Amino acid sequence: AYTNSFTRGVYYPDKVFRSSVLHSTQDLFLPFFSNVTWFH
Amino acid sequence: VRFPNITNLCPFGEVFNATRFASVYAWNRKRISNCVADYSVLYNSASFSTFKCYGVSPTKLNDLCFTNVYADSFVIRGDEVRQIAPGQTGKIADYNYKLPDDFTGCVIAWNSNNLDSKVGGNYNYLYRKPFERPLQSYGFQPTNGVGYQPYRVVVLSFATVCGPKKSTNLVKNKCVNFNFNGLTGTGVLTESNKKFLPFQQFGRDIADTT
Amino acid sequence: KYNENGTITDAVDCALDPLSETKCTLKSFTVEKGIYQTSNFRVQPTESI
Ligand SMILES: *[C@@H]1O[C@H](CO)[C@@H](O)[C@H](O)[C@H]1NC(C)=O
Ligand SMILES: *[C@@H]1O[C@H](CO)[C@@H](O)[C@H](O)[C@H]1NC(C)=O
Ligand SMILES: *[C@@H]1O[C@H](CO)[C@@H](O)[C@H](O)[C@H]1NC(C)=O
Repeated sequence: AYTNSFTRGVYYPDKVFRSSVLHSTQDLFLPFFSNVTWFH
Repeated sequence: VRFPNITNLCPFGEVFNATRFASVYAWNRKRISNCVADYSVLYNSASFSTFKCYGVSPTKLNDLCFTNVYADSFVIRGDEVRQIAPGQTGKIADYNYKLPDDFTGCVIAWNSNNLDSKVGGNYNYLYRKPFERPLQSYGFQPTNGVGYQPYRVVVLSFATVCGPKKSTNLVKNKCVNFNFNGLTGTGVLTESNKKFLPFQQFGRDIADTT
Repeated sequence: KYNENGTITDAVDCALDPLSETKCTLKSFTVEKGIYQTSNFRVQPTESI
């Protein structure tokens, strides 16, 4: 059983406050629309 | 210079102010971890007969940080205290409590003539590779000479155990040289109207500037 | 995408598709009409000799 991760799996990569800005960063994130194993 | 509140210290008070100590053959080994380890008390206190460090300077202990620290705690006879050092031989150094020749740590000791010694003799302390834990007892009595007194010896063998960082007062609306946690710089500190999230420590401008 | 309050309100996965690649290259969640160079295509080796 697998489901669609959609657009979740994002977290704050650091402890830095940023506002009204688009910030580009590379870190370990869940790829969008990837498959996640679904357990009951 | 500003750092978080200096709380969460390691329990040196359970090592040096301990009610009971182990013998040298089978000494107690307490692990020191996950704290701000204040060594200024042990260094400056006049309660100790000796304070020596071999791998590090005894006055830099609050600047240094060690992965792990271990407190090897035992009672030995005064004349034999000199054996608790790297590169030594003797009844303790060879058969009871051996240190590495490349030992890094500090050896702290004080007399316990009014604590462990007993009038009829305290014979509960017995003696025979590095830190590798038949036997005879020590006749510890309050009436014997200095070299015959019991001494309480703690060896701190040397990341989660870091020295304390003392903060200064903060002055606003003036040009200062600041140090906040992990960053430094020069600027004027003023009250902001920013709303940081509970886990955010620093703010950043658009072009990667604090 | 950070809002006025320091939170992340949106995000682009820069390797999801060609439009996302464009958005990350331009560093904008919306893009104007036009043609943009975003990457480099390379045929990969399949064997080892
Ligand atoms: C895994 O993801 C692909 C899309 O990349 C999708 O076509 C496929 O059906 C998914 N697998 C499962 C078991 O859902
Ligand atoms: C032990 O307690 C005494 C209380 O008189 C204090 O002076 C000393 O600094 C303490 N040391 C430790 C390691 O707790
Ligand atoms: C910021 O938080 C305040 C509540 O303190 C709220 O009224 C405001 O709309 C928030 N701003 C944004 C951009 O979400």
